[PDB]
Amino acid sequence: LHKEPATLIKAIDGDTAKLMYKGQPMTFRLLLVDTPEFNEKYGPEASAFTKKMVENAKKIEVEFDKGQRTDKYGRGLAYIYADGKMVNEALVRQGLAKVAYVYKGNNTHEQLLRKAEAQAKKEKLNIWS
Ligand SMILES: Cc1cn([C@H]2C[C@H](OP(=O)(O)O)[C@@H](COP(=O)(O)O)O2)c(=O)[nH]c1=O
Ligand SMILES: [Ca+2]
Repeated sequence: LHKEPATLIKAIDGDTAKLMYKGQPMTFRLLLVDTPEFNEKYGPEASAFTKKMVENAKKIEVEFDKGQRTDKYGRGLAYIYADGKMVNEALVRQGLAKVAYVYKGNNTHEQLLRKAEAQAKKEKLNIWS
């Protein structure tokens, strides 16, 4: 896989954000994770985590997997990096997202994220508390 440039347009919630990519606005959904919705437990905490991460970054990048690049809603499906740190992984490592929606052919970072989840679950962080 390879990282490509994008810029933040607006934070949305724990696992979506509006980015400019190839000069067009798109809503991206984070591959291989699920955050709570804003109205659910840990929802606001996930939204705040992702917001801080993407807003404070000097450089946002998107990394598509080998499969579908957009979902049925027209959302971009990617791994999002903030100054080189993967947001997807960070959320899971903090117990603010579960590994989820692991579809065949877009699952390159699955075992990275499952290792993060195991460590969050050992620490009883957040969703795992
Ligand atoms: C993360 C992801 C979600 N989706 C679809 C599956 C779910 O369909 P349904 O809307 O029918 O439940 C939805 C979950 O996204 P949200 O967690 O943002 O709701 O997005 C994909 O198709 N591919 C993906 O990689
Ligand atoms: Ca969600």
